[PDB]
Amino acid sequence: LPVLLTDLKIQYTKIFINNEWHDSVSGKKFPVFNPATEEELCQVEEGDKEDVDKAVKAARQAFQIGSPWRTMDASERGRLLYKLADLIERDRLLLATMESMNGGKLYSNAYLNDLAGCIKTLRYCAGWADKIQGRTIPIDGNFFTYTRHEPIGVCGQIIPWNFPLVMLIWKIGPALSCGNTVVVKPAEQTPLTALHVASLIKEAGFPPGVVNIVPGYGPTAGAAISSHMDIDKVAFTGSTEVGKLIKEAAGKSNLKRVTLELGGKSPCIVLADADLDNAVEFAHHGVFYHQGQCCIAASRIFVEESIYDEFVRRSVERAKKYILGNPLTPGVTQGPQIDKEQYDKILDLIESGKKEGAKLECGGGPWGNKGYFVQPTVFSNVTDEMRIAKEEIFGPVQQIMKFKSLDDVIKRANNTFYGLSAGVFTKDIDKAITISSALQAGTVWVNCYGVVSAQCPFGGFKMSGNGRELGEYGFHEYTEVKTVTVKISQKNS
Amino acid sequence: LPVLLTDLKIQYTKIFINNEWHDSVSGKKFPVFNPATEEELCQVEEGDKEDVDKAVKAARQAFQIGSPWRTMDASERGRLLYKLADLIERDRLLLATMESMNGGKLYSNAYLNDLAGCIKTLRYCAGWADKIQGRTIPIDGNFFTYTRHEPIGVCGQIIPWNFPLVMLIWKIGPALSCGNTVVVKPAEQTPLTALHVASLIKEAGFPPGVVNIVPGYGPTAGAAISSHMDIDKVAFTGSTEVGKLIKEAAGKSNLKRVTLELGGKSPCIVLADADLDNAVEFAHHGVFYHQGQCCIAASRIFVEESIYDEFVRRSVERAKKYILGNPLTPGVTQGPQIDKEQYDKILDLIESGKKEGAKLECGGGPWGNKGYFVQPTVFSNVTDEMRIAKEEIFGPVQQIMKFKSLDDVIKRANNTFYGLSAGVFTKDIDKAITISSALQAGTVWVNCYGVVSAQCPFGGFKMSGNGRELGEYGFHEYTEVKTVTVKISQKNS
Amino acid sequence: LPVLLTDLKIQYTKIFINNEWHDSVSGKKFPVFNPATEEELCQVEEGDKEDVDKAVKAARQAFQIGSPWRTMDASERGRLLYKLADLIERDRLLLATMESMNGGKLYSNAYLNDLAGCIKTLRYCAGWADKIQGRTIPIDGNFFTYTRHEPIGVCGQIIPWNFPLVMLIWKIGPALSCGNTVVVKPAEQTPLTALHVASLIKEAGFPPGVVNIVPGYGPTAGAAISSHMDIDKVAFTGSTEVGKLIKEAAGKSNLKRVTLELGGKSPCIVLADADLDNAVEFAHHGVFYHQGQCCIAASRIFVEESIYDEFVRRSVERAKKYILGNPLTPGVTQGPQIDKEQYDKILDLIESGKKEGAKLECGGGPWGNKGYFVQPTVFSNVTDEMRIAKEEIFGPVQQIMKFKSLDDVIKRANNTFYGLSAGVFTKDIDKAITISSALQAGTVWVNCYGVVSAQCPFGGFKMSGNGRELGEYGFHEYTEVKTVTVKISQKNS
Amino acid sequence: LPVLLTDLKIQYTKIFINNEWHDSVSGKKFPVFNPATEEELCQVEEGDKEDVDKAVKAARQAFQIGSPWRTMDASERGRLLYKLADLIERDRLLLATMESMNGGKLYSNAYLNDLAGCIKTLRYCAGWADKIQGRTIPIDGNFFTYTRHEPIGVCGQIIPWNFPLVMLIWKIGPALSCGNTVVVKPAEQTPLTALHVASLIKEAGFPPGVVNIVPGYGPTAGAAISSHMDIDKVAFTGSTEVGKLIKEAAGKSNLKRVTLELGGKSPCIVLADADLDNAVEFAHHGVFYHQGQCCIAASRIFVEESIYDEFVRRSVERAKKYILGNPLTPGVTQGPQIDKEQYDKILDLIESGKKEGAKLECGGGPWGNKGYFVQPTVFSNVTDEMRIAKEEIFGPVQQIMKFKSLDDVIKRANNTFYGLSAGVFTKDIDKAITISSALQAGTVWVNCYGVVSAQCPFGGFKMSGNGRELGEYGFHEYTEVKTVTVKISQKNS
Ligand SMILES: [Cl-]
Ligand SMILES: [Cl-]
Ligand SMILES: [Cl-]
Ligand SMILES: [Cl-]
Repeated sequence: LPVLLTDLKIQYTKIFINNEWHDSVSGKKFPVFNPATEEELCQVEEGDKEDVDKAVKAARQAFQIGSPWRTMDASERGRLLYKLADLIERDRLLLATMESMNGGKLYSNAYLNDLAGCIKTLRYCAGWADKIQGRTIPIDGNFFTYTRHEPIGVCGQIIPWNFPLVMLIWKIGPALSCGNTVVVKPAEQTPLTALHVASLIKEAGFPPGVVNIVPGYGPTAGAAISSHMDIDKVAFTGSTEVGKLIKEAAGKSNLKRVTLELGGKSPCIVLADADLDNAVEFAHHGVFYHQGQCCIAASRIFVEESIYDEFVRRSVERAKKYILGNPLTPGVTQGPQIDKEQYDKILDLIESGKKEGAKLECGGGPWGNKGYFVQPTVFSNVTDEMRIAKEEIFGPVQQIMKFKSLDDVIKRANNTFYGLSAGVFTKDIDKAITISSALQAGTVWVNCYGVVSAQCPFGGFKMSGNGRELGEYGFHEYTEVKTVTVKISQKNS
Repeated sequence: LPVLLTDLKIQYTKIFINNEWHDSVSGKKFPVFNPATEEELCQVEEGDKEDVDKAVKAARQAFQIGSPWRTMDASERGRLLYKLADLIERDRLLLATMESMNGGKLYSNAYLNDLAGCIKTLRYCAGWADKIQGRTIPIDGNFFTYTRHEPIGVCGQIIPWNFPLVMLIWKIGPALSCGNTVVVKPAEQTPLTALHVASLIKEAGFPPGVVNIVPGYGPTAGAAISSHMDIDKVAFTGSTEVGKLIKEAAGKSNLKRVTLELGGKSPCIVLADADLDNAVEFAHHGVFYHQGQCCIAASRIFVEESIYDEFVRRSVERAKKYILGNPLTPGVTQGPQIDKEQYDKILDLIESGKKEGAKLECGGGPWGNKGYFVQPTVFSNVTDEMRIAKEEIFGPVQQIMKFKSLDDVIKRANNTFYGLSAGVFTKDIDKAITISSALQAGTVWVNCYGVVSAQCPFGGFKMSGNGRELGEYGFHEYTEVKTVTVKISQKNS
Repeated sequence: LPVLLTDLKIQYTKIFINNEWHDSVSGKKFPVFNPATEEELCQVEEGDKEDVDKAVKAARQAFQIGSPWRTMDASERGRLLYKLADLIERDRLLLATMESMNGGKLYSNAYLNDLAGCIKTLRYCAGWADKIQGRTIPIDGNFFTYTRHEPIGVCGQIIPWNFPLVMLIWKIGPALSCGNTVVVKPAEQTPLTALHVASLIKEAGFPPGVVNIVPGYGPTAGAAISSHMDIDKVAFTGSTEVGKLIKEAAGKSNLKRVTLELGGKSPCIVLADADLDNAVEFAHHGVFYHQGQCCIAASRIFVEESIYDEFVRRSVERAKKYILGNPLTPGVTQGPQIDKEQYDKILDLIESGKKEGAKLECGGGPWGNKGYFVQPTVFSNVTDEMRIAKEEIFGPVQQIMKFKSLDDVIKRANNTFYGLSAGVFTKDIDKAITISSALQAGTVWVNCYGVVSAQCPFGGFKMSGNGRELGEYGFHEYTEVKTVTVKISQKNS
Repeated sequence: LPVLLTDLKIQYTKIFINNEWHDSVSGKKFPVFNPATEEELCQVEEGDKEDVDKAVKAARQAFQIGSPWRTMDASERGRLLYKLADLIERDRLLLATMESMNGGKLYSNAYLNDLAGCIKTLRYCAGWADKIQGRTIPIDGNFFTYTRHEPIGVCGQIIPWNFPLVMLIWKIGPALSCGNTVVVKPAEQTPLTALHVASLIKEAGFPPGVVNIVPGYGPTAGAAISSHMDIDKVAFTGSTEVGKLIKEAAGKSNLKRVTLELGGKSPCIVLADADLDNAVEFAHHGVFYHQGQCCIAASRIFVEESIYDEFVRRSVERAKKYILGNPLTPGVTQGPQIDKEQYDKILDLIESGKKEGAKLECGGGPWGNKGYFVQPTVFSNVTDEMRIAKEEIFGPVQQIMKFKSLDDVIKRANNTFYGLSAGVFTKDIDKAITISSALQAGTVWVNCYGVVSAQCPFGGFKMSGNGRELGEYGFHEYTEVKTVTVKISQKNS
């Protein structure tokens, strides 16, 4: 684990349109903070409806038939993505520092697990550019029919604060591989890594207006993207609550395509026959990764009666080993929550857990005089009606529940409006396949948890989302299928 | 062309739930009319929110893990669809009579071209059932990853009045092939063919609750489907206006998946070098098919200056050969419009054409003392700002425009919020491929028009729709992709 | 299980070319026998090089550009295959009687498991006809590129005697779905079911010369097919020995495509943790199905030391329950071997087992005064150097071996030139995936054996074959991929 | 076009096994010559059966389950191929010099068109590594079925002399992307570029024994590869004559998989309506590229009567503009033939052309006192029975034929045992699609010729080959499809 040997100087703070840096139309700026110390890092230009309109006009111009981006070979789009990957790899130390410092993310994890996922996912997306293929079709009658997988057009992409750099590349990588142009709105909490990457898109040599990055607030710049009459598709990751507003505003405007990656209340099911140490470690890392600020957090762990007491005991032993502090300091194993709103929501939900009669095993309160830190918390004897079993906490809070009947636990696991992910722990082949078939969740891990890679599609059932990201399947939602049917004199097979 | 040798008796008039016939919860009924004579055909049970709730509970029960529909082999779902196709083939005379009598559709076309498309599309969909495959994925790390293409769940399907039986099978065929259960709402104008087909689903031997058909009105039963908290996906075909309300209500409720097939203002481009008789006949059949009540109607025909006068002349000759009357009577070549609302809208738009200074060449008025008949109408010298060049008419009204520059005409062809289809007429290979690449339309025909078959995907760009129906690609929107990742000791390639 | 209420009269005995019945050019005939009674059933026309030349000329004429078979829609090829399936279903009683009577196959199995597999596989193949698609390709430069999946041409298909009707449909079903024409050579032992099916191809209404069936001997008619200068592809199932001669003669003639499905020496591996009764029953049915005359026969069963004695004991109990006799008689549970050559080879190998020091547990000799019956035989304490552990027996002879180390048993399982199939019996998820990855075999069953269905590809590694039959993947070997690259003025993505 | 500013020193001359340099077992060496000057360049180690056996043992060891090559992630195989591409890009000057100097290839073309194709194809193949996917299958019964696309094993690859570096990467790129190990035998005329690339495979960091390169002669080392009992697949490009021996020896040994890319006698068809200057230039470059030493050489150009005389005239004008000499010297536009055997064969065929009564238009003889140079030659009034219209010349010799009827010319175009490629020149959409459908050729160019790119499959019909290289489709022949079927308690859709 190497480290940045100079204190970080932030450089890129402006709106990025046509490969140039712009002040806001209003002239307004907004502050960005470090959540470990609550002190200002810099001022960033505040985009609004007028700035989004300028970015969309630039993206539409770069998408015109006969433009550089539309005329270059599919393989050359790939080359630009692979070139950008090499530049992200070059700037890995300073991007991981900026991610840790701005996002409150453990530095070790930002360097070894977020930036490695950024580089790997970009390289994977580069590889698809010239392998996106349509079909030739043996239609009835004297016709020759084929499909083009065309790009859709201008794609509006709203990035969340929990994985700012990883989620930026999960959106722009497929969008640009398929040949779209993008208007990106990074989260108000975390604009800084997206603007550094804009500087690298210019350096990699993308044509101007292919990538535009407009920082700003959700109700202003985000609503402007969702309601715009010339954006063809909107991708949003964030709260289920705002997801509903994005899909509403797409209907009311121009029936733009909507993909959503939203909250979860993801179950683990640990059967009597499971390797108990393997299940304790994966369900633990499942919930406590990045201070529980993961959509896939393993927030409901159901354990069979016979091993329940031993599971809880070993879970609590593991949760009492954390060292809280600034996530840039060596030895620190848990950083802060992102902001006051999230911190308040987490402590409010912990208080309902205690009050509604869950057993607090450890933690259960704040830590420190500055920074938004929550002690890692474990609740046992949780029941399905409690707020901590129904609502996404998005904090370091583990819920452990008891079951006896496998039919019953799958009913309880599925009794939610969420459906992003699930974990099943068993030694048995039949149980692995039948429980993974029965759970209404987009990702099932068996005997592991939180294993996410570029080659696999990822996304929610039910109110956890619409559509899928990455893998073969994820590139479908950034193309538009065009059928071409040509009359010919006589068809021959 | 055989004919039904007995006058039609209508039998199935009720709500279809769990393979049984139900009265409405309210007790209410609504009338169904013949649009050629304006006389009542029968009374049909009026479904509302209470009837949709009962149908969705039946569909959810039939979709439960361990149910008959979920446990039967993929090949057996196929067998039931192929069996249903054979029963539709058996009842082809009485279904085509009912389609003609209720929908105002020429009998020849209902028998030879709608019922043949119904049978062919069902047989095609049957064939996909056991060939829908997921992926095994070479993920990084010591894991085995695969995808299931699972069914989504309960699918709400709202059928339009223009192609009642064809659009019913385009929706239920893919939905049932992929293993979903369905709640169908046929159009208030045209419920009768959908309820006959419900009787054949029961006879084919589908498990109860797999198909439920709730007739009723759009603002009541249709809004109940779009806003329901336990419908997983809604498919709608109809006006762009109602499409916007369906996608809005999906956002506000449960982020259900939304596919839309909406209006068009579809261009033909006829170049100087085109086979002129071939282009006149296809652009003519393109606009006048089923009294212009096609989403793909060729409602803007752009013709190069040098051949423009000859095109208009030959077009008008062709349009003056029609014989209006009851669409069941032999020799009749144009039937009525569906209802008074549509008839009024068409005559109102024809009046704007005359007033705004388009040249009326023929027709331009109503016909007859009963039935909603419009004379087939041709306008020449149409300009892009006129109401008849901007708004979907959905009537027998042809617009013919002039151009000189190919760059310019593609700009004008693309200057619309619609984008369902386009036709290009040329002898030149370069022009066929480059114009089909440049037009922002989901289907391009070259040297033909209106050629639609089960093997090809069909759907809109822009406000003409979201997603695609039929072909390989159309089945993607009735599956939910589930990733399963299993930890293993050591991976080997 | 219904039965044919009349004694069978054989009708179709001639060469089938251009939908007409031909005598042999030589005038020669050959006898066909019942292997349960060794008495002649009928005389069949003996095809040779002159008869194959006539069939190939008819198949080439039916494959010409502009012919009925080449001009009909892909969906219509499908319709003819689905129509043929319905006629096979109609003649199921008499085809299963003919299969049992001529092939020595248990009637129950011929009716309930071979004819059901014939009908199911044909219906599956029908479904692919209009879904075989090529690609549109985003090639570098100003070009439009696509692929056609064309048919290859005239396909020579040599059918074995062990599954005469099932293997006929596994060959003609994919070949005709992809639009090829066929020259079929059924096995000299078993021509009768193939000629009945020829009568049904004529009745279904295939164009003449699309299917031609030339009965005869392997060294004459079979060698004529493999060496012919105008056959584009040869498919052969049979002995590894003749497989080598077919692929040699394809090289020496016209580099025709060769697919081979050949012998096996297929292992089961039964781990200590396996459900022992489930493993005994599946490994038993695995080896004794159709008197061991299966390429996939489970002819080497490796059992972990700790459960070995109990496995052998329960295996021998199961093998002593068989009732030998005519396979048409109710209650009979084992029929005869096909002919004297096979019968002699089986008894010769049983004698090596005894002599080389394997422990005979039961059987080990002939049965009866007529018919080619072998007692069901079990050998325990078999070692890897014995002839019965190295050579394909193709008779009712089970070998049971001991192991202690899992690393070691997979080495021993893979130490063969064969590689058609394998079975793994375990409760453990890790062991199922890692052992299936490590075994060099085309089909792995886990916790079952001999489960073969139309939706899955099937075929050998190593000397058990080249290429694959059925599933998506199997249709690749009956198409020829044609790339078409067209110059265009400017490409746009 | 940069140039190498130092005279080339050759370094790598030995057999490459396990990432180390070996002398031949025999101790024997063979000379390598420059064909422009006929002088020796160096001595290279002569591999035989003993050296191939050592390489295959190393390749089998590197392919063992649990080895570094088998355990590394699919994405890491990709990374090694992309790393190798960057090292080939670094050594582009010295590889293009070595290609020109050893192969007799124009330096401009070796640098700008062969090394660019090498780099582009490797980068494309890298991109497939982690996107090669099998299937999950909805099989009948209570089973879970999937496929692995496994690597086949040890792949023997015989490279021709005409495109030594390009054809090396077309073979090793797909083979290594799919995870196979390789034993390469470069052509005896041209070993030097393959051994330089071996040095770069070691440097890129491939595990030892994954790539082994054994230079030597065709009858010794090539026959050893084709007959070896532990090579799983053999790929050969070269003469149709040797192709037949390779496929024969695969049958007689171990039924190893055989892919062949062989000769052609490729037609162009130029219709009356074609852009004549575009057709003259592409048919010219089609035949004269790399001194006609292309399998796809446009060796039969059929021109419609009305434009025939003008075509021949403009063709001869173009062919008289060449400047012969050493292919490293600036300004030179045609290099030598490869060796004396090829040179003699070309002059012998030119003499038959004159004698059998073709009209010699230009050239028709040797040039120079050293080097194997042939004057660029044009024949008009060629008929289908002449040796120059039937036999592959593999020299700079253009044949131009007359036709009147389009039905007739396609018959004549198809009347050959060859079928690698074809060119069609027309302005008409119908003619482009119908003539490309009718020609029995693996690649059809329309209005261009010789356009070959990594994204497209390439390969022959008939005796021009078995199987396909590059594109999606080409990777199928370097995987082995393994079906895995697992018994489960109850299946749910
Ligand atoms: Cl998928
Ligand atoms: Cl598609
Ligand atoms: Cl497969
Ligand atoms: Cl392909």
